[PDB]
Amino acid sequence: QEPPPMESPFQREDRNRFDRDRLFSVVSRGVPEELTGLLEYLRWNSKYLTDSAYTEGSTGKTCLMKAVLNLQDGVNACIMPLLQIDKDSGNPKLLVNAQCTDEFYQGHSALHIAIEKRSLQCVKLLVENGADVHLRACGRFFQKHQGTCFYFGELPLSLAACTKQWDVVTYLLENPHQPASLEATDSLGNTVLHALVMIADNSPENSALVIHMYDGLLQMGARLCPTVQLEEISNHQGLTPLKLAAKEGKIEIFRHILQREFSGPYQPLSRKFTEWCYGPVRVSLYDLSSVDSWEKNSVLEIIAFHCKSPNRHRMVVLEPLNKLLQEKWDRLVSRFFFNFACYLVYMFIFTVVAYHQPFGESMLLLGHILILLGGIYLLLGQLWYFWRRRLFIWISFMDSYFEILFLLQALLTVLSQVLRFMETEWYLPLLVLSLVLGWLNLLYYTRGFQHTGIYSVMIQKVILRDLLRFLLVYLVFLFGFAVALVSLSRPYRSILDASLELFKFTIGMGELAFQEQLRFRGVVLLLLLAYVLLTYVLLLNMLIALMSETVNHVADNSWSIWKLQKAISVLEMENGYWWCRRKKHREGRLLKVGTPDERWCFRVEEVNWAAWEKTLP
Amino acid sequence: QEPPPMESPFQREDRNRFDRDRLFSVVSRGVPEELTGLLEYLRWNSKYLTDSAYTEGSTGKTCLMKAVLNLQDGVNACIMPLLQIDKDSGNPKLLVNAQCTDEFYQGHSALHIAIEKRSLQCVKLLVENGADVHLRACGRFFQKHQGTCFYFGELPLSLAACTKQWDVVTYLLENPHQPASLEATDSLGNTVLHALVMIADNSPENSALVIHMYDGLLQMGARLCPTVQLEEISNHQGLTPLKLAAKEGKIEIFRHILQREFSGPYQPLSRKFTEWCYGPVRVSLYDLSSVDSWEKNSVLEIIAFHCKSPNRHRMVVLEPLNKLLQEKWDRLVSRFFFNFACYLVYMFIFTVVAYHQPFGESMLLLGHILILLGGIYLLLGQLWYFWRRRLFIWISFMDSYFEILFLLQALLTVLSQVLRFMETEWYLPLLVLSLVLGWLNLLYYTRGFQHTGIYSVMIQKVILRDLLRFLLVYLVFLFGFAVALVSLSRPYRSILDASLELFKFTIGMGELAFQEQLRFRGVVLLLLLAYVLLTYVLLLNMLIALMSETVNHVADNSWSIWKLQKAISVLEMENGYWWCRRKKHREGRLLKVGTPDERWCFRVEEVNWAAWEKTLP
Repeated sequence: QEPPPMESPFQREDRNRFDRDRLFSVVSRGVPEELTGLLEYLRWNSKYLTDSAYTEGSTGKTCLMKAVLNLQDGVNACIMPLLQIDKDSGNPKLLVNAQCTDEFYQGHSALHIAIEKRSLQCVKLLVENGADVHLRACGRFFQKHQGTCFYFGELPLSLAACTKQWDVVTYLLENPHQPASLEATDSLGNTVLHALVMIADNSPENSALVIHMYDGLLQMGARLCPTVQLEEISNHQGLTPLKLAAKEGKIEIFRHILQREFSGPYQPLSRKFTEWCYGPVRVSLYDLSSVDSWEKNSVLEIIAFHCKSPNRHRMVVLEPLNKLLQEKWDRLVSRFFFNFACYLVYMFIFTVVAYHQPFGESMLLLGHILILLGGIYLLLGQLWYFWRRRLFIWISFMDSYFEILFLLQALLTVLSQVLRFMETEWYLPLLVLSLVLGWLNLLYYTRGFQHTGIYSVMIQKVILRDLLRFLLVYLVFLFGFAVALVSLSRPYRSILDASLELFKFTIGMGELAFQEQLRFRGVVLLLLLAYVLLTYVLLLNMLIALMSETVNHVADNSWSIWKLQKAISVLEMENGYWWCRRKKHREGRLLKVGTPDERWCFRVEEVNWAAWEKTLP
Repeated sequence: QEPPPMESPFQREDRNRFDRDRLFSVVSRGVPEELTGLLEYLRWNSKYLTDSAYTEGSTGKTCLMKAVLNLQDGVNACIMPLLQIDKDSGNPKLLVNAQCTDEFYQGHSALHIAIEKRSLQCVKLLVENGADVHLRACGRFFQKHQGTCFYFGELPLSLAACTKQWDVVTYLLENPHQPASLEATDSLGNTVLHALVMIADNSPENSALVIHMYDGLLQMGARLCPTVQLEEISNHQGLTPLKLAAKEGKIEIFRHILQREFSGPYQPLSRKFTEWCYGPVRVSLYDLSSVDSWEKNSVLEIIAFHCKSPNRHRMVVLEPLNKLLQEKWDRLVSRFFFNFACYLVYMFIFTVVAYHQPFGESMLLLGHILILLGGIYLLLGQLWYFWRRRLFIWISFMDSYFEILFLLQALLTVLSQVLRFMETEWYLPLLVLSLVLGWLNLLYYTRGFQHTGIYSVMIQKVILRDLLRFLLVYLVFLFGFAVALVSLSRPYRSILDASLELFKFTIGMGELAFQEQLRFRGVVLLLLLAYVLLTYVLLLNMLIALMSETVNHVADNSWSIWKLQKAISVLEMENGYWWCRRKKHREGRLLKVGTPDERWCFRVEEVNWAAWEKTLP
């Protein structure tokens, strides 16, 4: 059963000497003179305007939403006599503080709909007669999910912020009749700034509008409550608006919240400090509070193992993240090469062991013990990895795959080794399969070099999205045709003993044996020609699918995702090995910039000829 | 350890009755009235303002850079009392002539930073009280390298030129208190015009700005010192700004310095002279001083065997270079065909020798001696080539490759011939390999024809950039799979005795022999199917890599690089054979154009309907 509308000129109301529909008609018309006589009736039968009779059936909406949803040029004259009458009624459950009691509109205020109708005088009239701005609206429609809903943080002030209402925000934020506290929050736990970073998008102009609303609100907060700082207040998720806007991966609002500058007044409420400019070069101290890797939950670790959004790589390229990333990589490239050397010597010992085994006995025993210990060490490394990042396979199936190959290579080689300790055979297929998956596994380390990295990040995503599709559309029809030909032939002794020569005939080297002894030479031939034409058809469909991506690809994204994949290396690399915990090198410099304020900053030296020339007349 | 900033509002200073920090604070505020009493203290303890106490720690920067880096609307009132006080101090090491003694800012002046702050009154105040404009600043930051640096030629005047400061250039160039000589130079050896051609780029508008600054400076030089000519002054590299801008290959500034015209006054300071115009056709005498091939270091030889920049071919197409190139090619096409005939008859004799050898003895001896002498002559030709152009393989690996094929063909055929004189065999593989590399080597001569040239320049670059990548990603995994299958099979007697049928199976003609005797039929089959899928994957990655270039290619560049490759033929062809030195034909005509001036000019007849119509109203 669908939820009813909160208002209609056609769908009146359900039910789930004046009357209720009489009151609804007289408030919907806006005439204020048929309201007379109602007060004496209300005193006569001892009833309230929020009581169960005159209210709505399922939504429970009282008459004031009907009042404010009929505002002729934003004006209704009916609200004030209703407020005066209900004040004369003497009601504990205040009509001004009415909330919609439906599940779909839980706690919805008259004030919210007054904000949505954008009549500043009606909002002023509600707040001057005893409203409350701390009435959240926690219906599931008001939350964020897929479909027809609208999330804005459930607060009247936040709803005022989402709809450009500068004047209304000012008339709410400091009126002495009910102060609208800026650091109030929602039922989800988010603040108003978290609501602004939630409602954003990736378009150039909506983002700019949210930015203008955001820094207007931040200057207003700096003027109102300078003792508290709105930037670091964390939600029920424990996130700053920086961290939350990172987690939902909105590119432009992250860019503005990272780098920004306010001169003169509002100067300590910024995260960029210019040190010296000299022609085209410019050195400015960027802030790095709560973004350095030293802290427990940085923006780096959030953008590494929490975000699910394909703009993530364009998160990374912008300063000051990439400079700090390169500094960490300059610190860690030697230990990365040490891990390279460890893996290479383990691999060469494994390849030597895989040749001569089934003074030679001494080195063979050496290789046996060394591969056993290397497998156990690599397996414990993979176990501590998956203990740490538990949900990452449901974050990035298509980026955790080298970790999967590490894990399966280690477990399969130790399974082969314990099968060697067993008497039973089939240890050689497991050993050679472990060698093959390891030999293909020597491609994560190509992450280290830019020369193979730029050339190598382009393949894996586009191949894994469609090669699996091509293989699993083809295997089913190959099975069906093999069943068909083993039915008709009844070589072709078995189904797989047909599918083998069919697959090798697709390659073309491996011949398939037609039979001229049976009468059905032409039926077999025609069936095989049908196979040929359909295989060519699905092959051409794969080709067209790839020629989509060969024109849709943009080469800047390759550089972007290569730097991102270096980041996904360097966070794990910085965390260090499981068998030796790592002292975390504190980044940035502690420095006096404000007042008795003190921040960690970080210098970069950016040069841009284009902007510097554009300065030059 | 990172070098410190030269200025900060936060990072005060290291150290590596007034005080030093007191002086720094009072000059940074700009207040001029707490400066009193300092002179008596300076006379009391007998100290100078550039002495080791009041200076900076490592940078050594004195107080005047702190003064000029705090210029309120370009104005500071603190400079004059400091200059008066230091004049009263009686200091040999003059504060006005202070230089930063750091390595990173070696010899940096106060005047340079005054120029960068663009306050003409402060620069005037420094120069009127005893500055020096011949104080170069030769820090490594001030030179040109990769990273965060800024090169402008290290001179105050050159730094004034790089930042559009017309008024400041005029106030420096002729003030009678210290003349700024225009023909001064840097520590690298470059002039101001060399700095302007160094700082340029390929964009349309930055180049135009540098052009306007350049010819403004050149007219100013023509007015100031007409006895000297700024155009031909060579640096420590021995280059004109023409030659230097060629060597760094900046396309637009080369175009303007080549063709330019000034009417009325400043007429002899130009390189284009219009002879007669007639409708759409126009004949104008271009200058060719220091660009003809007769001189020792022309722009042609520089653009042939010194430039490392992929805009080089667009250097070539523009007039008057291409007309002079075509005239030289019209002079040399007959001797080019003579070399063609020599190589063809040598090849046909070689192919005849390669058939019947291991009256017939007479012609066989004839062919033996003739191939020996042809190989020795070609080898000495290649030796004199690599004696001449020593660094060209580190200039163009991807354009010297035909010369490499010439060299290897000659040395391999003479190695085969001396192996024939030896008793020992394997001379026939060397002979047939020399024949094959020669037969593929008959493609440089396709340079001569436009019909095969336009069709043939498109292949070599795009194929050599990625075919090597495809081959060397494939060989390693082929080796790994061969090791895998010789491990599992233990045919497959050897690793190469598996890789051969794997490679021929990739072609598909050459069968590979699976084995049904061993139990691991399915493991071998599954491993081979894994090989098939990965080989198809890397093949598709190659295909997508080539479909990048099939849309990125622009057909004008083919014509451009074909004319460039004709140029790289014709310079070497004009130099002549090693065994007969060549008289260099003087180009151009000696002619009277100026006053008692006399230049070599060169006529072209250019027609352009579009510009001629655009003239027509």
